[PDB]
Amino acid sequence: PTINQLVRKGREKVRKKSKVPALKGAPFRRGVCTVVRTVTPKKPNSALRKVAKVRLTSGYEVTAYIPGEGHNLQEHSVVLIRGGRVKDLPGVRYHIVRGVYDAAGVKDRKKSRSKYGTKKPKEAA
Amino acid sequence: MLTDPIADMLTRIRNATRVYKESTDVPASRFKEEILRILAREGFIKGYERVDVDGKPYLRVYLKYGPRRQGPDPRPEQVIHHIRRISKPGRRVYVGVKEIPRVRRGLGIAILSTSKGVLTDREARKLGVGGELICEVW
RNA sequence: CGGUCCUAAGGUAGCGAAAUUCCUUGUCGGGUAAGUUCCGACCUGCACGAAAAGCGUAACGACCGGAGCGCUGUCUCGGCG
RNA sequence: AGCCGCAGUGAACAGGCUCUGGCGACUGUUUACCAAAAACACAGCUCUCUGCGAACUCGUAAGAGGAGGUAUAGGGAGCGA
RNA sequence: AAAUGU
RNA sequence: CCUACGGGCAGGCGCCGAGGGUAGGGCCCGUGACUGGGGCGAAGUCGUAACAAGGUAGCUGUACCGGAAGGUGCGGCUGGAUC
RNA sequence: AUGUGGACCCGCCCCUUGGGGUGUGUCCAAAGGGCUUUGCCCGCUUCCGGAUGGGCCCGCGUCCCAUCAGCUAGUUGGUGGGGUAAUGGCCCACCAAGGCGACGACGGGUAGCCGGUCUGAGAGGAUGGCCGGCCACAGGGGCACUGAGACACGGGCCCCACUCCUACGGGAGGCAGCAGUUAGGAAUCUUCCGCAAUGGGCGCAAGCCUGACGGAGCGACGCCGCUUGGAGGAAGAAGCCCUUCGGGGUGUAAACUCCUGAACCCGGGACGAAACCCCCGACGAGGGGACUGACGGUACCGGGGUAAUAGCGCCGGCCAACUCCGUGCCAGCAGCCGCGGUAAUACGGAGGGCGCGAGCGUUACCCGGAUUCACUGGGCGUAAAGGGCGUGUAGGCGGCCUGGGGCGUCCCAUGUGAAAGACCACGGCUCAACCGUGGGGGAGCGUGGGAUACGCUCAGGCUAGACGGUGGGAGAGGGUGGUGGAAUUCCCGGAGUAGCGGUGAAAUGCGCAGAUACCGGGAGGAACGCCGAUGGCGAAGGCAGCCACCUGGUCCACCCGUGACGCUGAGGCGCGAAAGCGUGGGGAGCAAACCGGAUUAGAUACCCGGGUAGUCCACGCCCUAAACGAUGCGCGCUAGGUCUCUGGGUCUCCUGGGGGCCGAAGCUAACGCGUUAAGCGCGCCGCCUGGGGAGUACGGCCGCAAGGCUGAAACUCAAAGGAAUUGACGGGGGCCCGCACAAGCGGUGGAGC
Ligand SMILES: [Mg+2]
Ligand SMILES: [Mg+2]
Ligand SMILES: [Mg+2]
Ligand SMILES: [Mg+2]
Ligand SMILES: [Mg+2]
Ligand SMILES: [Mg+2]
Ligand SMILES: [Mg+2]
Ligand SMILES: [Mg+2]
Ligand SMILES: [Mg+2]
Ligand SMILES: [Mg+2]
Ligand SMILES: [Mg+2]
Ligand SMILES: [Mg+2]
Ligand SMILES: [Mg+2]
Ligand SMILES: [Mg+2]
Ligand SMILES: [Mg+2]
Ligand SMILES: [Mg+2]
Ligand SMILES: [Mg+2]
Ligand SMILES: [Mg+2]
Ligand SMILES: [Mg+2]
Ligand SMILES: [Mg+2]
Ligand SMILES: [Mg+2]
Ligand SMILES: [Mg+2]
Ligand SMILES: [Mg+2]
Ligand SMILES: [Mg+2]
Ligand SMILES: [Mg+2]
Ligand SMILES: [Mg+2]
Ligand SMILES: [Mg+2]
Ligand SMILES: [Mg+2]
Ligand SMILES: [Mg+2]
Ligand SMILES: [Mg+2]
Ligand SMILES: [Mg+2]
Ligand SMILES: [Mg+2]
Ligand SMILES: [Mg+2]
Ligand SMILES: [Mg+2]
Ligand SMILES: [Mg+2]
Ligand SMILES: [Mg+2]
Ligand SMILES: [Mg+2]
Ligand SMILES: [Mg+2]
Ligand SMILES: [Mg+2]
Ligand SMILES: [Mg+2]
Ligand SMILES: [Mg+2]
Ligand SMILES: [Mg+2]
Ligand SMILES: [Mg+2]
Ligand SMILES: [Mg+2]
Ligand SMILES: [Mg+2]
Ligand SMILES: [Mg+2]
Ligand SMILES: [Mg+2]
Ligand SMILES: [Mg+2]
Ligand SMILES: [Mg+2]
Ligand SMILES: [Mg+2]
Ligand SMILES: [Mg+2]
Ligand SMILES: [Mg+2]
Ligand SMILES: [Mg+2]
Ligand SMILES: [Mg+2]
Ligand SMILES: [Mg+2]
Ligand SMILES: [Mg+2]
Ligand SMILES: [Mg+2]
Ligand SMILES: [Mg+2]
Ligand SMILES: [Mg+2]
Ligand SMILES: [Mg+2]
Ligand SMILES: [Mg+2]
Ligand SMILES: [Mg+2]
Ligand SMILES: [Mg+2]
Ligand SMILES: [Mg+2]
Ligand SMILES: [Mg+2]
Ligand SMILES: [Mg+2]
Ligand SMILES: [Mg+2]
Ligand SMILES: [Mg+2]
Ligand SMILES: [Mg+2]
Ligand SMILES: [Mg+2]
Ligand SMILES: [Mg+2]
Ligand SMILES: [Mg+2]
Ligand SMILES: [Mg+2]
Ligand SMILES: [Mg+2]
Ligand SMILES: [Mg+2]
Ligand SMILES: [Mg+2]
Ligand SMILES: [Mg+2]
Ligand SMILES: [Mg+2]
Ligand SMILES: [Mg+2]
Ligand SMILES: [Mg+2]
Ligand SMILES: [Mg+2]
Ligand SMILES: [Mg+2]
Ligand SMILES: [Mg+2]
Ligand SMILES: [Mg+2]
Ligand SMILES: [Mg+2]
Ligand SMILES: [Mg+2]
Ligand SMILES: [Mg+2]
Ligand SMILES: [Mg+2]
Ligand SMILES: [Mg+2]
Ligand SMILES: [Mg+2]
Ligand SMILES: [Mg+2]
Ligand SMILES: [Mg+2]
Ligand SMILES: [Mg+2]
Ligand SMILES: [Mg+2]
Ligand SMILES: [Mg+2]
Ligand SMILES: [Mg+2]
Ligand SMILES: [Mg+2]
Ligand SMILES: [Mg+2]
Ligand SMILES: [Mg+2]
Ligand SMILES: [Mg+2]
Ligand SMILES: [Mg+2]
Ligand SMILES: [Mg+2]
Ligand SMILES: [Mg+2]
Ligand SMILES: [Mg+2]
Ligand SMILES: [Mg+2]
Ligand SMILES: [Mg+2]
Ligand SMILES: [Mg+2]
Ligand SMILES: [Mg+2]
Ligand SMILES: [Mg+2]
Ligand SMILES: [Mg+2]
Ligand SMILES: [Mg+2]
Ligand SMILES: [Mg+2]
Ligand SMILES: [Mg+2]
Ligand SMILES: [Mg+2]
Ligand SMILES: [Mg+2]
Ligand SMILES: [Mg+2]
Ligand SMILES: [Mg+2]
Ligand SMILES: [Mg+2]
Ligand SMILES: [Mg+2]
Ligand SMILES: [Mg+2]
Ligand SMILES: [Mg+2]
Ligand SMILES: [Mg+2]
Ligand SMILES: [Mg+2]
Ligand SMILES: [Mg+2]
Ligand SMILES: [Mg+2]
Ligand SMILES: [Mg+2]
Ligand SMILES: [Mg+2]
Ligand SMILES: [Mg+2]
Ligand SMILES: [Mg+2]
Ligand SMILES: [Mg+2]
Ligand SMILES: [Mg+2]
Ligand SMILES: [Mg+2]
Ligand SMILES: [Mg+2]
Ligand SMILES: [Mg+2]
Ligand SMILES: [Mg+2]
Ligand SMILES: [Mg+2]
Ligand SMILES: [Mg+2]
Ligand SMILES: [Mg+2]
Ligand SMILES: [Mg+2]
Ligand SMILES: [Mg+2]
Ligand SMILES: [Mg+2]
Ligand SMILES: [Mg+2]
Ligand SMILES: [Mg+2]
Ligand SMILES: [Mg+2]
Ligand SMILES: [Mg+2]
Ligand SMILES: [Mg+2]
Ligand SMILES: [Mg+2]
Ligand SMILES: [Mg+2]
Ligand SMILES: [Mg+2]
Ligand SMILES: [Mg+2]
Ligand SMILES: [Mg+2]
Ligand SMILES: [Mg+2]
Ligand SMILES: [Mg+2]
Ligand SMILES: [Mg+2]
Ligand SMILES: [Mg+2]
Ligand SMILES: [Mg+2]
Ligand SMILES: [Mg+2]
Ligand SMILES: [Mg+2]
Ligand SMILES: [Mg+2]
Ligand SMILES: [Mg+2]
Ligand SMILES: [Mg+2]
Ligand SMILES: [Mg+2]
Ligand SMILES: [Mg+2]
Ligand SMILES: [Mg+2]
Ligand SMILES: [Mg+2]
Ligand SMILES: [Mg+2]
Ligand SMILES: [Mg+2]
Ligand SMILES: [Mg+2]
Ligand SMILES: [Mg+2]
Ligand SMILES: [Mg+2]
Ligand SMILES: [Mg+2]
Ligand SMILES: [Mg+2]
Ligand SMILES: [Mg+2]
Ligand SMILES: [Mg+2]
Ligand SMILES: [Mg+2]
Ligand SMILES: [Mg+2]
Ligand SMILES: [Mg+2]
Ligand SMILES: [Mg+2]
Ligand SMILES: [Mg+2]
Ligand SMILES: [Mg+2]
Ligand SMILES: [Mg+2]
Ligand SMILES: [Mg+2]
Ligand SMILES: [Mg+2]
Ligand SMILES: [Mg+2]
Ligand SMILES: [Mg+2]
Ligand SMILES: [Mg+2]
Ligand SMILES: [Mg+2]
Ligand SMILES: [Mg+2]
Ligand SMILES: [Mg+2]
Ligand SMILES: [Mg+2]
Repeated sequence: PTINQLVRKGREKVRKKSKVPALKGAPFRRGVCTVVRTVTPKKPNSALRKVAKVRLTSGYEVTAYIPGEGHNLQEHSVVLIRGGRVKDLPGVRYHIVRGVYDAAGVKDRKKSRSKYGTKKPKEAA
Repeated sequence: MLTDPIADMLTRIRNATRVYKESTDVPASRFKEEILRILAREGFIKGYERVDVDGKPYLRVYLKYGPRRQGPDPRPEQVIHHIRRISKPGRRVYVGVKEIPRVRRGLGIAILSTSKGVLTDREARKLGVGGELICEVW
């Protein structure tokens, strides 16, 4: 533009929209499972991904993803929401942390146990 | 009309140079003058001569360049590789004596209007002044 | 979307359980502690629909309908003068 | 600035208010004597007739209304700002 | 005159 | 009542006064039968509008119409092929 | 009562906004307690100072939405009062009708502000938590009292909400103090010790109080420091992985041999503490003498002394680290690009490897990278972006000369810029983290003094910008009123038949009621052939037969007048093709919608026959567009060649103003632009910031309506895009071949095998 204009308006300051609004500047947020089911992802691939619909604190009810191999989640199961979409499944924008509240870790998982809420197994005897 | 005459001068030169000519005529002022001068004193130009054209005064400014190079495009290097208005009517640039350019590491030269007149970066520093930075040249 | 039969041509828009809806107190929503009425929706319009006009409309009405406030011998329930 | 009473438009003559539907735009008209209305009328829109001794109406006729007007006029019809 | 193809 | 009494205190009156009550507006959020499109999503149905002159050159503002893309009228644009 | 002394009215005095001095008049002071008592000490009352802490006021700075554009009755000023430590509309009267706002009032949303802090090359951006400074609140509100000081957290009155006690006879409480409980939450601790020290209150002083503070406690929450060992130790066991079965790997790793030795046991044991007080001297100066350590028997010191926890992430690309197996678009991974379909370095386990290590990951958020809001430091012909075109208000910007002013700007000096932090140097805890000492500097802001180049400003002066005069030029520039001819259509007459129309071919349609084709006449509407152009005019939309009137812009020549009067332009205002709207005309041709005939699977299309609004006129609305050169306006600068329209010239040629082409240099992502810029530059305006959602929704304004203007968000995609390249394709083209058709002879398809 010109300099005169710059005094008249200035430059606008972008702003940044969140992608985890269900959390409110929180690292996590506890919730309760409403539905627990399987869904079909973007054509790109194909499978039957496990996601829960979670009613949390703030009246909110969002679809959260259940990662790993199998779980222990019927309906009324307390949960803990993480943050991070799935990309395959549209609409889901949140993960569930394992081994916290009514959702437990992945059984007989030996590698990336930091996630998957899996405690270290005994190796000797 | 010409919102800026000083820019028009510089720009007239820059236009003239890029076609490698002898002289460059430009409307006269006592302030355009002591601005040129340096360009001879620092030997960016041959120099000028106050002349008149069609009853009206101008300043034929004589252009220096360099050696007829060889290879394709034998056109010589310029003396004036770069020159641009800084302070403008759209935005006037003033600086304290501290806040003062190191144009192309000494190789370049700023030009400024001060309480003692058309100094340079080097001069204005030593006289201890600073003022309205007109332009930079190299 | 298609087939087939028929017609002079087969109801467009917009409205629609309506001063029109038989089934009917249609179903849903609002109102109420409770609403066959009323208001708002759906459309399966028995049997709306464009000058015997269609759909709206501010203002107007001793017209007809539903709700509330206020106030009452209308009433609980009658008594006296 | 004060005075009195429960009360000062101290008696008498003087609207109860709101929200929201249907119908009719509206003031008006009507079944004298059971219906005042959502019926009639209404400005306004359309169709149609009518060249002037107009069409149309009354009358056997004369005559007259139309109109002492002449298509921006007049008659008939439906719808009804 | 001449449509289409996970 | 106290005298320090032309005084003072109690005490009575008044203006303001938290807030309460009645009434009418304004903004904002949540919510509502139903309804409007919109986005994404599986190898569903109908057609062929556009990209090759796309088999009617296309796009376009407006108008009317049609199950749907679209079609047609008026004017405009070339971001239109073609002896 | 005393009056140094102070206050108040009037005076003069100086000074100057109620400061100082004085004149008179009138009002004001009190306190005693203890003694190494006859002397001192702790207090009392008035005044002026000092110092410290403040109150009020002022200039400048301080967030988002204009989809909040108008706000205001103590409102603004005055006068006089009330009030305060004192100004003031702070309150109250009265008078006036002012006060504020595109430099963003008023309204709405969020927020305690700063020193700092985080990031950043910087400029910035982000942030205000511990520490420090200030403001504000003490359950929600109101109020005053006492007081030097408060409208007061642990003081008081009242109202409300809430909770508790009670023989219920009624009353009580305010953790945002220290701990602690509950609830909420992803989540944040001990109901510890001590006044030993520092600080604070009271007292002459002992001494007292101090959940300030000094310590301890809990939490890898962070930073820092340290351990789970060291030397040796094989051609290198076993086990586990691969294996081309030869071998390779883990791997000096282990074992094993020496050595030290965290922890733990014993002893000792602090600094932090020197004053208050006490002795002499006068309790002063002075020496001197004395008590006290919560942390704690702690750190540290000595000796003795034990080989003593390792985990987490990753190993497709970015990105460092590869192999078997299982799985088979399943189970699953994912920050993006993407991996999985029976041979997966991308899933799951394993071996091995890379990377950190009492840590490793993850999520959320801030800055960087992002030059992606671009001041430093960007763009708008086709990628997102030039306002449809004018006129113009505020505003921004401004040519040549000489003065005065010195506003901006520049220099010097000075004050201020707190401490803490950060940075530099050295010390202190065995280092570091922490901590101390000292130095290093502004930025800004006040004040003083200077400089005049520039901008500004006041004054004066010119003429190159701009405006004007005179003479003229071209032109479909605009408005009004007339007028002409060709043609279509219809009506009348004549003549004249058997078909005309129409198409790819037809049909619908018209025609023996005399059509088409031909002549003559009449009425009406609309548009103007050749000229005519790749041309001209207009700011744009746009403007075309001809005549007249009214009228705008513009170009040339002469170089006369005015004297910078300029350029741009948020808002405002005006114009603005077509369609469309209202009220009246008008209606030939054409033609949405509508009907019909054909085509077709269907054909609400294309082609054909009909056909109403509309198209045309007046007046008034609507205000859109591929309103395009997809290129805003004005000025200056930077090669030429050619074609043309229109001026002037000593009419070759030169020069002026337009309309195109190719092109120097230069620009561009390329295509291309190029004195008619997209080159080099200055001024000003409009606009852009991934695609979709969407020019939609809500709000506002405008409109009769249709709609126009302004114009988002959630959500969703990992691209959407520009130009160019090579291919393929085309119911695109040119050239050419093939039993590829055609030309010609035999068959297959039927029958039986
Ligand atoms: Mg796949
Ligand atoms: Mg697939
Ligand atoms: Mg993994
Ligand atoms: Mg028929
Ligand atoms: Mg019917
Ligand atoms: Mg119909
Ligand atoms: Mg219908
Ligand atoms: Mg409806
Ligand atoms: Mg009902
Ligand atoms: Mg009915
Ligand atoms: Mg019901
Ligand atoms: Mg109910
Ligand atoms: Mg109910
Ligand atoms: Mg009834
Ligand atoms: Mg109803
Ligand atoms: Mg009816
Ligand atoms: Mg009927
Ligand atoms: Mg009818
Ligand atoms: Mg009716
Ligand atoms: Mg109705
Ligand atoms: Mg009535
Ligand atoms: Mg009674
Ligand atoms: Mg009685
Ligand atoms: Mg009274
Ligand atoms: Mg009365
Ligand atoms: Mg009475
Ligand atoms: Mg009355
Ligand atoms: Mg109705
Ligand atoms: Mg009526
Ligand atoms: Mg009506
Ligand atoms: Mg009436
Ligand atoms: Mg009657
Ligand atoms: Mg009767
Ligand atoms: Mg009656
Ligand atoms: Mg009546
Ligand atoms: Mg008669
Ligand atoms: Mg008769
Ligand atoms: Mg007669
Ligand atoms: Mg008569
Ligand atoms: Mg008569
Ligand atoms: Mg009539
Ligand atoms: Mg009627
Ligand atoms: Mg199909
Ligand atoms: Mg009040
Ligand atoms: Mg009140
Ligand atoms: Mg309200
Ligand atoms: Mg919905
Ligand atoms: Mg589909
Ligand atoms: Mg098409
Ligand atoms: Mg097609
Ligand atoms: Mg076709
Ligand atoms: Mg086509
Ligand atoms: Mg095309
Ligand atoms: Mg169209
Ligand atoms: Mg329809
Ligand atoms: Mg249909
Ligand atoms: Mg389209
Ligand atoms: Mg067209
Ligand atoms: Mg155009
Ligand atoms: Mg006395
Ligand atoms: Mg005095
Ligand atoms: Mg006293
Ligand atoms: Mg005593
Ligand atoms: Mg103080
Ligand atoms: Mg007053
Ligand atoms: Mg006063
Ligand atoms: Mg006063
Ligand atoms: Mg006070
Ligand atoms: Mg603003
Ligand atoms: Mg607020
Ligand atoms: Mg706050
Ligand atoms: Mg800051
Ligand atoms: Mg830093
Ligand atoms: Mg740094
Ligand atoms: Mg900064
Ligand atoms: Mg800040
Ligand atoms: Mg914070
Ligand atoms: Mg804090
Ligand atoms: Mg602080
Ligand atoms: Mg509390
Ligand atoms: Mg207190
Ligand atoms: Mg208080
Ligand atoms: Mg306070
Ligand atoms: Mg307390
Ligand atoms: Mg507490
Ligand atoms: Mg909890
Ligand atoms: Mg606690
Ligand atoms: Mg603590
Ligand atoms: Mg102490
Ligand atoms: Mg002390
Ligand atoms: Mg003391
Ligand atoms: Mg004592
Ligand atoms: Mg105590
Ligand atoms: Mg204590
Ligand atoms: Mg402490
Ligand atoms: Mg620790
Ligand atoms: Mg942890
Ligand atoms: Mg080996
Ligand atoms: Mg081995
Ligand atoms: Mg070893
Ligand atoms: Mg040993
Ligand atoms: Mg000891
Ligand atoms: Mg002591
Ligand atoms: Mg001493
Ligand atoms: Mg001593
Ligand atoms: Mg010990
Ligand atoms: Mg030892
Ligand atoms: Mg060991
Ligand atoms: Mg060892
Ligand atoms: Mg890693
Ligand atoms: Mg890395
Ligand atoms: Mg690698
Ligand atoms: Mg193998
Ligand atoms: Mg397998
Ligand atoms: Mg495999
Ligand atoms: Mg494979
Ligand atoms: Mg990976
Ligand atoms: Mg793996
Ligand atoms: Mg391993
Ligand atoms: Mg490994
Ligand atoms: Mg910039
Ligand atoms: Mg850019
Ligand atoms: Mg530009
Ligand atoms: Mg485009
Ligand atoms: Mg574009
Ligand atoms: Mg333009
Ligand atoms: Mg404009
Ligand atoms: Mg416009
Ligand atoms: Mg101006
Ligand atoms: Mg100026
Ligand atoms: Mg100037
Ligand atoms: Mg300073
Ligand atoms: Mg001077
Ligand atoms: Mg001056
Ligand atoms: Mg002047
Ligand atoms: Mg003239
Ligand atoms: Mg002229
Ligand atoms: Mg002309
Ligand atoms: Mg003319
Ligand atoms: Mg004309
Ligand atoms: Mg004839
Ligand atoms: Mg004849
Ligand atoms: Mg026939
Ligand atoms: Mg015939
Ligand atoms: Mg015949
Ligand atoms: Mg003829
Ligand atoms: Mg032109
Ligand atoms: Mg044009
Ligand atoms: Mg003229
Ligand atoms: Mg002259
Ligand atoms: Mg003169
Ligand atoms: Mg202008
Ligand atoms: Mg504005
Ligand atoms: Mg107008
Ligand atoms: Mg228009
Ligand atoms: Mg038009
Ligand atoms: Mg219409
Ligand atoms: Mg019209
Ligand atoms: Mg009409
Ligand atoms: Mg036709
Ligand atoms: Mg058809
Ligand atoms: Mg047909
Ligand atoms: Mg069929
Ligand atoms: Mg047709
Ligand atoms: Mg545009
Ligand atoms: Mg241009
Ligand atoms: Mg402009
Ligand atoms: Mg000309
Ligand atoms: Mg000539
Ligand atoms: Mg030219
Ligand atoms: Mg070119
Ligand atoms: Mg070249
Ligand atoms: Mg040229
Ligand atoms: Mg976007
Ligand atoms: Mg977007
Ligand atoms: Mg968008
Ligand atoms: Mg819109
Ligand atoms: Mg639009
Ligand atoms: Mg909005
Ligand atoms: Mg709206
Ligand atoms: Mg626009
Ligand atoms: Mg392309
Ligand atoms: Mg080809
Ligand atoms: Mg081809
Ligand atoms: Mg060919
Ligand atoms: Mg053959
Ligand atoms: Mg044959
Ligand atoms: Mg044969
Ligand atoms: Mg066979
Ligand atoms: Mg056979």
